[PDB]
Amino acid sequence: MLVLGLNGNFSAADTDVVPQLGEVFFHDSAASLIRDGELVAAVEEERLNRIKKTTKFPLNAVRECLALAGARPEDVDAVGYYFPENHIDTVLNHLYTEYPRAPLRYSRELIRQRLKEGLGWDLPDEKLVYVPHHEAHAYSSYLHSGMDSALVLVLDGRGELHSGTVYRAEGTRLEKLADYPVPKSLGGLYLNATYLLGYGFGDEYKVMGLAPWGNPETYRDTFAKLYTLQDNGEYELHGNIMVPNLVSPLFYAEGFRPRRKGEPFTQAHRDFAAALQETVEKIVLHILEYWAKTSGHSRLCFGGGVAHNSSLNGLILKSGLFDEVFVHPASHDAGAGEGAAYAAAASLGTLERPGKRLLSASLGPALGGREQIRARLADWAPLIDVEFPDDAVETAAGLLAEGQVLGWAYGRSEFGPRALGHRSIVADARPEENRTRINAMVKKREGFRPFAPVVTAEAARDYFDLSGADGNHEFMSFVVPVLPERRTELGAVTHVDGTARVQVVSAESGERFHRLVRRFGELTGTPVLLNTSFNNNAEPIVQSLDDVVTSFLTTDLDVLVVEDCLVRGKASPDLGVLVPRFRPVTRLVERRTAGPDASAGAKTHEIHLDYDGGPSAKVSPELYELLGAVDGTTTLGDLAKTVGGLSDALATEVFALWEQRFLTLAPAGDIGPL
Amino acid sequence: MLVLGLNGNFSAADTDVVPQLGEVFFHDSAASLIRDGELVAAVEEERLNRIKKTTKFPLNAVRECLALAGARPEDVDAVGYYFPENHIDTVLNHLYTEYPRAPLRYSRELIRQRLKEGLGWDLPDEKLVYVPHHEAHAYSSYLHSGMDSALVLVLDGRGELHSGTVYRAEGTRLEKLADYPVPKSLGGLYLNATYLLGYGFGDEYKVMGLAPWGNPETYRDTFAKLYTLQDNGEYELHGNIMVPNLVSPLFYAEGFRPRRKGEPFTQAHRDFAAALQETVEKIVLHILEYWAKTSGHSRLCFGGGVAHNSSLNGLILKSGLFDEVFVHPASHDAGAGEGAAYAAAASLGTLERPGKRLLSASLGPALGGREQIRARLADWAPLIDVEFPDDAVETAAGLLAEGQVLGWAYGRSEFGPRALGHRSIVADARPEENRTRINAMVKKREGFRPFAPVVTAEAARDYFDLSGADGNHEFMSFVVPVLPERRTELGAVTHVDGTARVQVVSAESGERFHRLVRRFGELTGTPVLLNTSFNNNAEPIVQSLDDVVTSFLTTDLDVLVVEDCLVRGKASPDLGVLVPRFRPVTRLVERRTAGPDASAGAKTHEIHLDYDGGPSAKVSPELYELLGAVDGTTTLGDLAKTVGGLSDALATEVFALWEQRFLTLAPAGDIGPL
Ligand SMILES: COc1cc2cc(c1Cl)NC(=O)C[C@H](O)/C(C)=C/[C@H](C)[C@@H](O[C@](N)(O)OP(=O)(O)OC[C@H]1O[C@@H](n3cnc4c(N)ncnc43)[C@H](O)[C@@H]1O)CC(=O)[C@H](OC)/C=C/C=C(\C)C2
Ligand SMILES: COc1cc2cc(c1Cl)NC(=O)C[C@H](O)/C(C)=C/[C@H](C)[C@@H](OC(N)=O)CC(=O)[C@H](OC)/C=C/C=C(\C)C2
Ligand SMILES: Nc1ncnc2c1ncn2[C@@H]1O[C@H](COP(=O)(O)O)[C@@H](O)[C@H]1O
Ligand SMILES: [Fe+3]
Ligand SMILES: [Fe+3]
Repeated sequence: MLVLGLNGNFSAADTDVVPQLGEVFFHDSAASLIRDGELVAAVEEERLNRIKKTTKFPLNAVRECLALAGARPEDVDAVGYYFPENHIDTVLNHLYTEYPRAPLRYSRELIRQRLKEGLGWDLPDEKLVYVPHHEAHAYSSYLHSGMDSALVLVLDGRGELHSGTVYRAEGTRLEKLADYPVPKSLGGLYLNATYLLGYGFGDEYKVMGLAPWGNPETYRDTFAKLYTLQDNGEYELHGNIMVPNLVSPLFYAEGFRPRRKGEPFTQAHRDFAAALQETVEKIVLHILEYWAKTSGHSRLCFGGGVAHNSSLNGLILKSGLFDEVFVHPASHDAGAGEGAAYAAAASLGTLERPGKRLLSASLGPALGGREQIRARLADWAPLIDVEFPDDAVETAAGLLAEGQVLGWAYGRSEFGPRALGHRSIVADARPEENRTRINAMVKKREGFRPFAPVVTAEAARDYFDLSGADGNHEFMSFVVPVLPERRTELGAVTHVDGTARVQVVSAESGERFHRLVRRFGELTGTPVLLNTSFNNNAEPIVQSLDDVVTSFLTTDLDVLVVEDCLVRGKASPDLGVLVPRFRPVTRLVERRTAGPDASAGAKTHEIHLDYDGGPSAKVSPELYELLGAVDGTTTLGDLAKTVGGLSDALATEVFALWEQRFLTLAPAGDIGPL
Repeated sequence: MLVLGLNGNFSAADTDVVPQLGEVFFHDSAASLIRDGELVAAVEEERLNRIKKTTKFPLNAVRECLALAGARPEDVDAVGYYFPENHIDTVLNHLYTEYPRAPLRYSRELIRQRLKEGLGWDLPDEKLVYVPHHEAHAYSSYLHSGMDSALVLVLDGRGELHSGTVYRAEGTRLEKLADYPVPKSLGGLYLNATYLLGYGFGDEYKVMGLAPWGNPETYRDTFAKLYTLQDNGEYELHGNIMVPNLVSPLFYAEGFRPRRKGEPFTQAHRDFAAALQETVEKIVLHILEYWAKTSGHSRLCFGGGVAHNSSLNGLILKSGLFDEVFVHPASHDAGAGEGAAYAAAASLGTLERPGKRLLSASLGPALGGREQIRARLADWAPLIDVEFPDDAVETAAGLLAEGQVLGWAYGRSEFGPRALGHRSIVADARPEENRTRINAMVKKREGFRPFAPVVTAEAARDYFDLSGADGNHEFMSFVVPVLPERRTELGAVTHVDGTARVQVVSAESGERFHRLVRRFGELTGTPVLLNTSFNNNAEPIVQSLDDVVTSFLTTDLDVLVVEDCLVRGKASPDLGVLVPRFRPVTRLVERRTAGPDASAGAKTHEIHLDYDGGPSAKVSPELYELLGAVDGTTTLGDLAKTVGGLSDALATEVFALWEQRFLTLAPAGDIGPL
């Protein structure tokens, strides 16, 4: 029994179903493969097309999933989609009324077109199953819990009719208990408030991280105007008819001005975040307290995008409402896609289920075999120096104790937003200066941002306060207090309020990552490491070996440990041996506006990526003429000939374009099949 | 007292407040001037910046209005803006939260800045008066009716808080009787339905045009699901949580699918438009039946953009609910901008009321003086031939009876959407072929819509059924039955139901134009002409002299009468003397897209207009090189020399671009200070 789990929109690699399709119209595209109830493969399309939280159809991810499972498309019994058919089709239909050129292709046609043109797979109509959205979330969250009965809570932006559903799960049966309509959405509330801090969709956990720096008292009475707790677990949010945003009109009237990009985070900003955080905590806990005592369950599964609010999860844990809590590593809409497969397998036959609580998120493609990895690292030889230690884990521990910041890339990539020892960046967790530098030099982001620790399972309760319910900590789902006599020891990973979004790694969770953390602690006294996602500010988590090295070279990381190979930057790297390649979304433009006295303006030259919210950059005329000659095979050095050779001026410009990922730079060839 | 009335957004000429600012965000920019209670001058900014229904700050409109009154900016006693401050500032705030790079400038600052920069006008805060939107509409509609008391009804898409408001008006006193909340919007219902017909904002008149071709019984039980008539002149529209459109989800669920660009109108589309129109007729007559009885009033003013529904107005006339009915020539938001002037004067000093009933929309800038116009037509010599008849109206009547189709440009331009004898295209109205001949050829549009008759006040009732109430017909506000006997006589101007959007011209509403239609009737026994707006498919009604000549040369009209001059296109006109200039929104682009095997793809060259819904055209490499060298002074022929001279190929390419108004082409210099 082999079932595919789908979610996302239906856009091709180089265009969107409608021009400039908005970034929130079916986001976080992914594919999941379940076999005999076990999740054997899952990857988000963002990892393969390098567009954070992409809406494009997860074609690549279906191809990679089938590969990991050793299956051909003809082997797939059923395909599940994470939304009912009428609903996605009504929203497609709306987009078409706004774009009269766009042909009327609805989701069934478009799914079948993409699979057949992209994989040579005529999918039979009888094998395509559409699924209620919060039902898909529920299966995902609950089946992987290792629990045979639980209260299941789903909160996200919105399914087809509800912003929240409450379920009773017993064995493999889900039974709806309650639902909350769309205009009461808490993910809608959080995203609306996020826009006031100069952020956008995808940034909600940055706002979460800012919250502890603020005082929730300043704006408590203001947020109080926007919601009302009612009897028997109910609540309302209070809308307006001015703008499609629940928060900004009231705050404007009270003198709050939205932050601008580039501007610092004032104390009123920090307090806004703090009150918003408190608001959602008050509502969800109000919900949960009710349905805890009403349904009689002592175990909770929390899912939906809101369950990535690890601060909220830490409060649920410490509330005494439950004895166990479980959160899926992908509780946002990629997880809903996985659950759509369970639900599809349920409607065509009986539901085979996992036999154990999900402990590892390490479910995407791998980096490659030993010999193809050595072969590809030889292709980067003009740019990198490679050592091959006897015991790479032992070496890396030593380098981490010496204050090196390491890139760490092993095995299959993590499903979901957190990195957990397979696409990580790690450093000594003890020096407070490691927070300030890794924020400013490495990940190149805001100074208030916290960093998450990983601790061995054996030493966890030596450092953190895991008391209360038993939560799963293999995926940094819970914010947890650092024990007060440890907060100075752990300067980098102890947040401003003495909490940390902790990861407890074990031999069973991640044998190798646990070996590294164990040895570091043998060497230093402190079995705890800083562990942040391996990606710069312009890309999702690195996936392939070429992704890893590109990110290593364009980030200020000291050394890279990839599959037992020690990689370091060469002194004088040779950029010219790299082969430029346009992304399907790369565009080159020469533009002239109007000028003085109705003249033509002076030429300018930009490179930009053709999706909603994609970056832009001015380029020099020499670089513009170079990039126009890109054939995907000529190296950068021979391309530069046509503009008088790769000057140092040109290399630096290319390099900065490379950092922002406007086009692929990587040696000739590729690593090959895996 | 001198009061300026403003409406529209705050964008400058070349950019918008936020990038690609939606075309519905405070549209139909305009400026009006009142002095001692009289409307001295009013021009929509669309005529001056040449963008249909523009949202941009009406700076040119204000320069034109001040000069028309012989006034410095400093002379003005108050400025009135057609929306409350906190509402426009809350919408601006919402735009700013979605574009975190936009500086936080709200309306009071933006208004002062556009005036300080654009007119050197240091506007003191004391003088800026924001106005309730539906109050603005009502003042405009009622003070020009020449009525001394009336029931005032405003229906539009929405103001700050309502979509419909009912007023009692006595002299200068406005008293509010009733409101209808935003989600009951009939403008909204209408505009929603228009998107299902392949059309968009500003195409509502076309949907009205199509509805008689259709049978409302088909989709009548369907629309009945979307609304309910309730007691006491109340109605409910029934929404949905699927999409921001009232109509599309339910119609998708029954198999109605929207038409696409360039698709012919099917019988389903025809019937849809018929049921839509019947519905808003039902609801609006249900509102009016109640408020006519409850207020007891015999007179009705009607305003807000829904009042530009000529067919609905005709049902109000033919209902026996009122004696008089009045509709202002600019009942859409440009009229709310004038009414904002009046309300500012009332809030400050006292409100001086306009003398009599408005009879003439001729309120814009004029073409120029006889010496100026003659001189500028001399600059146009390489392209036209000019006769100076002794009696132009006399000659023009002859050609009309001979069968020529005439451009007719006199005096000041009409305020509001209808051309009424000052920027018109006139023709014999008797031959049915004249429909397709003028629509589907010279103006290059669509021919399902009949044309509009202008009849003399004297013969008016010998041709049309003006019975029922006493409506004002000086602005084509009412659709009325064509008398059955004259139906065959008037083939060009009579619909499938026998009705006609009637202009009734009198010696007092417009002298020159009355003489013209009388004389034509003495020469033919039919004192009815066809009257359409002087504009092709890519422009609003022409304004300037150069506007009028440009439009004549890029359409297939036979003759042009402009201020007693008879203008025809030369045998071989010399394009090369024209000086091309960029419009502030013109962009010239060389694009390269992604290509096969990750290469740099296709080098296309494009000209486009940078605004929401602006046209785009591909250009040849030679045009690209030519256009990029436009400097605002050098002629087209001299510019063409840098690419081998103005071939017939290039001149056709350039001409086709001129038809679509990507550029200004006109002789060197201007007409001068008008
Ligand atoms: C993302 O962010 C937001 C999004 C939205 C709202 C908001 C935000 Cl923040 N929030 C806000 O607050 C908006 C603010 O308020 C505003 C822009 C107000 C503008 C000034 C106002 O336009 C007015 N005042 O209605 O203009 P008017 O000329 O008098 O009439 C025009 C009407 O008349 C009908 N109509 C004409 N001709 C005929 C005929 N021949 N037959 C039958 N119907 C006809 C037309 O069909 C049309 O509906 C509102 C309006 O309608 C817009 O649609 C044009 C609404 C569009 C809906 C939205 C933008 C969703
Ligand atoms: C202009 O057209 C619109 C606009 C809007 C709504 C709709 C339509 Cl048509 N109507 C819909 O039905 C949208 C549909 O359901 C979608 C896209 C569901 C996705 C999978 C949601 O993803 C989840 N599961 O959270 C996305 C969100 O909620 C998101 O916040 C991330 C908030 C979005 C608010 C929006 C997009 C306002
Ligand atoms: N850390 C967070 N806190 C609160 N809400 C969040 C958080 N992350 C995502 N969301 C909301 O979850 C919604 C998306 O959920 P989903 O459909 O599962 O992808 C959006 O409304 C997000 O704003
Ligand atoms: Fe969801
Ligand atoms: Fe209006």
